[PDB]
Amino acid sequence: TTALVCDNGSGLVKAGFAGDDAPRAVFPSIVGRPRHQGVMVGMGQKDSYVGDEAQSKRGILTLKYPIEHGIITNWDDMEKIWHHTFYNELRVAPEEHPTLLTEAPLNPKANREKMTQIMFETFNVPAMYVAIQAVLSLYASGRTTGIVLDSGDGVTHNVPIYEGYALPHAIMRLDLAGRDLTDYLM
Amino acid sequence: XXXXXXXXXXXXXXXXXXXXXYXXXXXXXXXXXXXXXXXXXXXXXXXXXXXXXXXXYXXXXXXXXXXXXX
Ligand SMILES: Nc1ncnc2c1ncn2[C@@H]1O[C@H](COP(=O)(O)OP(=O)(O)O)[C@@H](O)[C@H]1O
Repeated sequence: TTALVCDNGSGLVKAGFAGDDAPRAVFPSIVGRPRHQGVMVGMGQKDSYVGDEAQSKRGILTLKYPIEHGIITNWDDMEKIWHHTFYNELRVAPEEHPTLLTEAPLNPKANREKMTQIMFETFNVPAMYVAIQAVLSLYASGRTTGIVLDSGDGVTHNVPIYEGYALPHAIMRLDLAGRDLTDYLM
Repeated sequence: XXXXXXXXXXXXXXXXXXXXXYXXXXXXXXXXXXXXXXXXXXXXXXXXXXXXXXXXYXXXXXXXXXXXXX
């Protein structure tokens, strides 16, 4: 068999097997729901919408945003997102691969514990891991030492990494990411 | 000399011709007892509201679970 990785670095969400050059496709992690009485009776009512489907559908939908400050706000919504992503894009079953999780560093245990709890229970999945952004950033950039700045959709980072080790005291973590900037924009 | 068919028909007709009386009688009278319900339109409102606000949405998870961390 084969091994599969979810990116849950915030913004559009990235998922792909080991060894593909780039993830198959990517989704905002918008979540949105209806705003108005449903008045085409012909329409099937679906009460929650996600992804480019929503990105099209947006106007009467209204958005919820399931990650604040890199902290994922509402678990069951995530579960909706996650399920959708597997089945609709990936055509994948939880047994199929080990799965790898992508985490803001230095943030509350709860995200660890519930994430794992859900994904081992709700999905049933051979192997699980959660990994800190900077490590990946080095591996891709291929210099065993370094310091990384990556200010995504979500909380904004400084980590020096020396070759082969962490300096967790060294590390700085900031909620300055582009979303809040954008809301300043208005 | 009289009061007649001719006059009675006149009165009848006039009655028929007066739009103000009959229309006012039906519309204005029925206008007053117009409305009583817990509107489903407001059910929509309430539901949306439920979906609306972070104080419910974020706090329901974050107050509840971040209570127990470790
Ligand atoms: N073309 C672009 N130019 C500048 N910023 C962008 C562009 N596309 C997306 N972004 C921003 O980059 C971020 C995308 O999320 P991401 O960087 O993956 O966050 P995270 O680090 O949490 O994964 C968002 O802040 C988004 O607004």
